[PDB]
Amino acid sequence: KSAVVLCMDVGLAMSHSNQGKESPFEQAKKVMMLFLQRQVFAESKDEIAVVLYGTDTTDNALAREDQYENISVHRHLMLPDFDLLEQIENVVEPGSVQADFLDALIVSMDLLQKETLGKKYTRLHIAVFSDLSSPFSVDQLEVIIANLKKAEITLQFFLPFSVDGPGKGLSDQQKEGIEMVRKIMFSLDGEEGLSEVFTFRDALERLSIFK
Amino acid sequence: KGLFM
Repeated sequence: KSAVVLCMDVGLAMSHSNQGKESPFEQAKKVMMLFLQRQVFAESKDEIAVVLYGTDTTDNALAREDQYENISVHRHLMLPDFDLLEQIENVVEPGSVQADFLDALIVSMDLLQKETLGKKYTRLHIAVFSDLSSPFSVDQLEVIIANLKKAEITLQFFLPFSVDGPGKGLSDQQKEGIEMVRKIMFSLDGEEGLSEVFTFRDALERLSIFK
Repeated sequence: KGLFM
């Protein structure tokens, strides 16, 4: 069995819809739902946790004073189930704030470290869903990268654009986020790491097996 | 890999 954290940006900017089209939030939710549906249908043994960042509430083991705010553990590590599908589909909504992505990653790693203690997992994995529109502190990257490698946690990113034609009007913050994603994934697995960054559209096409 | 595992 594996352990997977779905680390989903639900911050305010995720709710923006281009001309009524689907917002990044709805696109990310659809990818998460297709993944969870396949896991449940197959009776997979993998355990799935869900961390949301950008929530109006704060609920996580690291939260103190003004640290790790607006990050919430929606589902601790366990088998996915029909309750989770209903919650992701019909309960989870966008927040009205932004949270720091790297703090959400730290919360996700800490959750995996704590909740896999004394258990046997083949792999530990974190999947990030975001549009990279909000700021983060680049200095804490060194510790995060080191801890990911020590813990043998692998990463995937799911975005509304490629990390490599017509430009998409990306903000300077989104471009900085792109550089951060490339830095993390390259440190973790070189050039192959960069191929673990996907668009929502590509992921939906791969995962849309129920029709 | 990952979610496509």
